[PDB]
Amino acid sequence: ARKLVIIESDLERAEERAELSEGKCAELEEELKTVTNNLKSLEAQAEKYSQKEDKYEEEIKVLSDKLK
Amino acid sequence: DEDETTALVCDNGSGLVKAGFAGDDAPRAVFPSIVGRPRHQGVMVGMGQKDSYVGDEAQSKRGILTLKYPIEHGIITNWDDMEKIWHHTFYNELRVAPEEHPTLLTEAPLNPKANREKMTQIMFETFNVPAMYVAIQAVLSLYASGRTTGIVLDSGDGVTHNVPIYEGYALPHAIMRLDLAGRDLTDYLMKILTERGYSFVTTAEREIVRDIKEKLCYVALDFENEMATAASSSSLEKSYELPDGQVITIGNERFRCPETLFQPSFIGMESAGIHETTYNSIMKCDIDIRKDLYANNVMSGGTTMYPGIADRMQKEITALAPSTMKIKIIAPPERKYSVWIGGSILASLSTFQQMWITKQEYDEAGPSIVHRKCF
Amino acid sequence: DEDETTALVCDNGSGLVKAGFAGDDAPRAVFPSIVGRPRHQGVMVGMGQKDSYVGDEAQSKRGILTLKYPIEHGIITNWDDMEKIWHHTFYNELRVAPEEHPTLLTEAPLNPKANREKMTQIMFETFNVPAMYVAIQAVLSLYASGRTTGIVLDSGDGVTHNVPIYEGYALPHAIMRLDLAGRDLTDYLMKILTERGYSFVTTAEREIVRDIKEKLCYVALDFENEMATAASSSSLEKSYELPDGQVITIGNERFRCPETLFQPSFIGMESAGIHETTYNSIMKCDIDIRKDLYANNVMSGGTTMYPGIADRMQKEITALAPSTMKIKIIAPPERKYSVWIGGSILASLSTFQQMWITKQEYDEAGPSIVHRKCF
Amino acid sequence: CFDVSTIDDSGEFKIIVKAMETLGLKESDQNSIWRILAAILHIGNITFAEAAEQRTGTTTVKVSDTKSLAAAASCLKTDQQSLSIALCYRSISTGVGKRCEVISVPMDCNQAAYSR
Ligand SMILES: Nc1ncnc2c1ncn2[C@@H]1O[C@H](COP(=O)(O)OP(=O)(O)O)[C@@H](O)[C@H]1O
Ligand SMILES: Nc1ncnc2c1ncn2[C@@H]1O[C@H](COP(=O)(O)OP(=O)(O)O)[C@@H](O)[C@H]1O
Ligand SMILES: [Ca+2]
Ligand SMILES: [Ca+2]
Repeated sequence: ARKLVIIESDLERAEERAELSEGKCAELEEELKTVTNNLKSLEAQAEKYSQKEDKYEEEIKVLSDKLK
Repeated sequence: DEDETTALVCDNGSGLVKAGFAGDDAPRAVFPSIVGRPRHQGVMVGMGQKDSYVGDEAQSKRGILTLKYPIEHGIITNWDDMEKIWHHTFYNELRVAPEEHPTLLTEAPLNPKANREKMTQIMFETFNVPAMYVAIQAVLSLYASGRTTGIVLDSGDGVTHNVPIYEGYALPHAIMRLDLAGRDLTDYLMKILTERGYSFVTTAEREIVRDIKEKLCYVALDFENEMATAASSSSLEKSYELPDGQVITIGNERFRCPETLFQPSFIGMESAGIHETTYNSIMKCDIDIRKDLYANNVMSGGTTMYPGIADRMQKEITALAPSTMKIKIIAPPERKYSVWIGGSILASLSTFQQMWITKQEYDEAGPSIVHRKCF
Repeated sequence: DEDETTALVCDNGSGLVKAGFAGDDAPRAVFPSIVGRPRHQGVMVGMGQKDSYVGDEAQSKRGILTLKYPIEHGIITNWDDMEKIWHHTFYNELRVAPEEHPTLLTEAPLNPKANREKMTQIMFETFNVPAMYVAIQAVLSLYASGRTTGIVLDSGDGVTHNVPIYEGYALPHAIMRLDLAGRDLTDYLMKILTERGYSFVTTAEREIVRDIKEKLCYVALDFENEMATAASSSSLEKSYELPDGQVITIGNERFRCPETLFQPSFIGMESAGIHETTYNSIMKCDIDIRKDLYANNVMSGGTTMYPGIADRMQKEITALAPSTMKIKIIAPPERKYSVWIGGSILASLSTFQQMWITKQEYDEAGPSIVHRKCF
Repeated sequence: CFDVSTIDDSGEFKIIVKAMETLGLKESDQNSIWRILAAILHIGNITFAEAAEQRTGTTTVKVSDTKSLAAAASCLKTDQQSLSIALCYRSISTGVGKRCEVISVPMDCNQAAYSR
């Protein structure tokens, strides 16, 4: 009877940490997808900003020559 | 065994006394703390009554014993009886003289200064004890694992103690003393049983409650859901045919009394559940001390063997408290003797000399010698 | 490695110590400068407390440590602790004896003459150091590029230094010493957080501020325009769930504290922004020296890694100053170890013999031998 | 380590056996002695895979490969279950008699290996 309680308790303890872990893991997995999308989005914008400021570097240069 | 004085090991409480031989690991003789009179007249000549009856002698035959409780949290109604209670332990069973071996005792935190001296007076003056000491309950349960950073909660029949002793002891208040353990649980059940008619009146059957309690009674996980379960007669109605002769179906009575632990409102006090007092001892200390406290919480005391005592802690602690570290409570399986395990150590330590009291040391600094120097 | 005495490389500050093996390029062991007591009572027997805790040992477990700061700009409240701080570095990690290899240290400009001798006394008298030296922070960060004409601004946790060291050192005043770096930033935030309710009181969590700071906090480009941006909750509200368990949305708190750098008026002083002090060091020197100074401005110190620290300089310097040369500030990417890079050099130089101090040289000219001959 | 470069037990074995029978240790007495090691070798196999069973408290010691712990008690011919429940777990009650052993005390691997 006592052995049953010991194991029965372990079941409640195992079930508790399982549903809690899976619950947060699922939430985390879904969050990663959102963060990953944001990473891809920000990276894309950074690429557009990088190629733009570079275009100004060659633009400000040619204008400096014409001014001289 | 023979060579070297060899010191004994003891741990007296306000309900159950723990004492054995010397150099042992666990208590060898655990007699109950009871001493009453024969309100009745003993047969008066079928022995000159006296002996209020004690030890396995009294517990075996309560019937005709008006069990008189001498030690009630702090105040000892009478010391005269305690003298003949200790005259039984060392001799009748251990068969060894204290006028030969040292002695170790436990200290109930925040106990009147006059008491620690009254006891020592009995030893030094009469039982001639050149060497002894009185250590602090919880701290002993500590030094017996493998780390110097854990919070301890030690209690049994005396009073509850929330002692966050890990790296050191005593700073602002942190520690707590609550008169609500063992004897308090035995006293509360009889009051609540009166609702069903059952009324264990005298103090003799009062003990039977405690005996029956530690066999089936358990703690409510959630009183709300368990109340609706009462409709069924399987998990509730429990069988326990009185050794006398009358079954007591302790169904909703088992998980009713323990609720008082989490709800001290049922015993006329403002004290919150044991999970609030946990915060009360954590919020006081530094900020960068918490993350590791949750990772280690020592729970000592045989009182913490009630089914449904540990699993509840994880539910209430994780609620109103920081939740990004490892919440972990160390509840030693046999946590009742955790103090006894640590006791056998102090009695064998050599550094102990730096702490203990010598015969002459008691006369030089007077009676206060003990708690006037140590803590 | 084996042949030739082989000298070590070190760089002690008032917040973080940088030290490694010998003949290296970068620090191998960078332990924090902390040493407190157990205000609490250690377990007192669960080790004879002492060790205020230090190194990764103390930083790992702040909780029960009353972090006592020994070195506060110039004055060392107590030297006794410093002795056992250096007894850990050379041995516990490096596993090499200073009674065998030379030693190199850094010099905090304008430090009491009595201090430079007190330190050397610890080496020559006890740690037997026949050869050592103490060089000047900024000048080391210099000799490591490819020109003999640049102005340097070196600082970290100690005090700010605007040293226009390029062709030579010391003439009228130019150089500046300002007690406003590292530790000052960590102390100011907690005061300003009180406006929102957050109050990191004790000195333990005070360090947590510094830890959190170097992960998200940044400097305001223009506090005026950024204030109106507060209306939005995207660039402001930053996420940082306390490892304990309570999020702190550091939005307008990130770019608020750094404003003090440019506005010392918020810390009770008449000192102007770091772009005025720049003029203060340029206007003093000759007239035909400026055009090339603007073309090269060295900015060393890991403190200059806060996002929005370099781009602001071009805005304020070009304002109230000559504007017909090449305004250019060299802010080394990893400019924290710029001193360590130069340190490994001096320790390997042979001309160093013309500068360093020999065992006998300390006794012939007395203790003042060091700063009585060199500069 | 297993094989030693200097020692050749395959040949040295004949020197020990010559000492076994010569004195007075017949194979009967030998087997008897080996029955002790035979058990120990059946008990020795009892290894553990750090069992983090306890949700929080203290990591217990689990033995999935029970045949090693079973063979351990087979030689002793004792209850495989009770044995593990009465050794790895400490127990005491007491009251003039001599206690009823059953209560459980799972402990860390170090103490478990220590007791082993
Ligand atoms: N197996 C058990 N399960 C639950 N409670 C128990 C068990 N054995 C003893 N107790 C209880 O433990 C308490 C005595 O514990 P103890 O540590 O001796 O207390 P104290 O030292 O405060 O006198 C009593 O309330 C008793 O009913
Ligand atoms: N990655 C980082 N970004 C910004 N600040 C940093 C970074 N790493 C360290 N710091 C900061 O640099 C300072 C320590 O720099 P350091 O050069 O060691 O100073 P000091 O020598 O004056 O003690 C601390 O204020 C710390 O928070
Ligand atoms: Ca107690
Ligand atoms: Ca510095």
